[PDB]
Amino acid sequence: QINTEYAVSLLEQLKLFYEQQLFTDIVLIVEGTEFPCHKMVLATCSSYFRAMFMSGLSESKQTHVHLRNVDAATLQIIITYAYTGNLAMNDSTVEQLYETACFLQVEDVLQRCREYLIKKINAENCVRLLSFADLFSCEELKQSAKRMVEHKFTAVYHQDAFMQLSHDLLIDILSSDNLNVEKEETVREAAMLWLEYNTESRSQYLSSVLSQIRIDALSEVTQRAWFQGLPPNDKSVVVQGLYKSMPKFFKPRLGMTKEEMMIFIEASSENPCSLYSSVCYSPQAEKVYKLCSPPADLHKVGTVVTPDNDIYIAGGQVPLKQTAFRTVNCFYWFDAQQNTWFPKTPMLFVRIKPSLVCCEGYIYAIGGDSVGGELNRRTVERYDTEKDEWTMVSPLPCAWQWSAAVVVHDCIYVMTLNLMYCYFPRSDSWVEMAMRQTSRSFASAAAFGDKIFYIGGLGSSVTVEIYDVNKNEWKMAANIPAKRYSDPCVRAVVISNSLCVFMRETHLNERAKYVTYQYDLELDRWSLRQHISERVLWDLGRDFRCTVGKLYPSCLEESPWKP
Amino acid sequence: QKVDDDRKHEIEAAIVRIMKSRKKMQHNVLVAEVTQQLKARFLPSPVVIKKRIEGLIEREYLARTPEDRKVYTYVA
Repeated sequence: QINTEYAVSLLEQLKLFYEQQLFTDIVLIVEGTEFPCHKMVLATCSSYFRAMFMSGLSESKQTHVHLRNVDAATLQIIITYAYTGNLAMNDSTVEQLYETACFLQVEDVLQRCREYLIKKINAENCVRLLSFADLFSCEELKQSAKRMVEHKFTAVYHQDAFMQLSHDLLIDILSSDNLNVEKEETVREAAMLWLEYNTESRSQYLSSVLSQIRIDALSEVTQRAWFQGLPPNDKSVVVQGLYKSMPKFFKPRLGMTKEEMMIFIEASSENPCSLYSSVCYSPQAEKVYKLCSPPADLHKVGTVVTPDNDIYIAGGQVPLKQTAFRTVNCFYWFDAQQNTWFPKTPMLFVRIKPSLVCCEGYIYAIGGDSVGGELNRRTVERYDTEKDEWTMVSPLPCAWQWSAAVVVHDCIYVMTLNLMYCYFPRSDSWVEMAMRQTSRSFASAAAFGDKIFYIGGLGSSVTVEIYDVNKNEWKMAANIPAKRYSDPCVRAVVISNSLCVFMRETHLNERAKYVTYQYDLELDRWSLRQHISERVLWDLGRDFRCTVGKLYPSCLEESPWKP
Repeated sequence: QKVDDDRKHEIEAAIVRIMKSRKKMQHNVLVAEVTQQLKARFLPSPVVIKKRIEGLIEREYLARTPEDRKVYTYVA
């Protein structure tokens, strides 16, 4: 191999020459700023300077080149990267950095800024990044922007930059089958408002934008509104659209295929190769669709589903390369369509079984057997979904183990064996709450409306303690009627605007039975909503978690397994 | 008149007891909460509460600055 010591010595000597200006022969003249540099470094880094000097043109012998349509700071950072290899990339100058990298065809920095932008893609810059990837040919960025823009924009459709988009880009966006919309009318009104941004600059594109939307809205309202905005005496558009909507037979999209499903993690892996897998139950389809394995079989993790219906994974441990397990603070995000886990910004401290709770767009991970264990062994930390970073919050006053947390009334409610503390995001403080009369642990709670339903606790039992936020008191309702001499595995969840329970029971010398019940809020009784047949759902285990979310049956595949 | 003064103190005591541990309003955010808390008591009387909430700006303890209606003084 090439001697790295001599390579770094040569590089540092060249950078010293650059700083001291000894062997510089070519100077870059940009907006009156002198940039003394060499030809060898520029040729090695950029693919434009190699064609600027070794070409035989008038600049081959000229020692002063007036490089135009560039920026001084961008050129300076590119030169210093070419001379030392350090590329300091902030969150603002990456746009002009990519512009100048495409202006010098510097694939070295082009790849670096492409990776930075593939990491930086978020909701508030999705349309801007897609427009940037349309301006400069970049297929990876274009595809990532396609996916993220489709999802987040069809969720939001309010960005100001969406109005200033090319016709081809909008045709690609609207005609795609990856849009995430609960209805087919929101895309219609989004297209209408985009068209009405201008009057005559969009008339020619009117015949094309309607060609990608289904005819179910091409004969109903929002056709006379276009006639109102039609240019005067234009008889080539009204009669055109009058007899035009014959083709494009109505085909349902993919965004209207989200159903309230119970996502399960760390289930009993059918194949012994994996230790744990992930499955999902369909309360409506009455089937069990398989889910992608956790990233690097990440066990002992926590789940959260934001009000925007997004799944996240935090904490967990990976078997170190017989008992062998090491805890990692890696963070991941689940793609609802690609059926894969996209990595995100990792946490600061590793966790085991963390309680992920979403509130005000922030992901809160409370506790989880942190590595530190100092006097603040109860330190909790939130995540920024806008800036893609983690921020510490007010620590929990008391150290708790095997706890659960929910969000009610824009506040974090973490529950332990007998104590409860409410966190105020506005003031970053903890307030003492009501005290339970029973010592129970290893249970889960579901936030339904303005009440907290702590179900089960210790196997578990059928004890239920209902807490009211407005009343600040713990009261008993009833006990779930289950078979005696059994060990039910209770799982509290909210589904169909009602509090249902996923309770798996096992009898003596008998296999586990799956059945869910609907708890009557006013009657204080668990009614049999549906019985899960064992012909579709097999054993899941004991350390499995359940959460409420929506998934697409089309993108996912049915798990092939014998009843 | 006596019951009108009773309502006048009933709204002010509620607004000073509740809003000390809650968020801030921009134009008409906290008024909905204060009317919901008094929904079972009497009529909201929007004009009365609007005229009375702007009288506390003359001094301290949550003056609720009208022009700078972006952050309220969460102090005592």
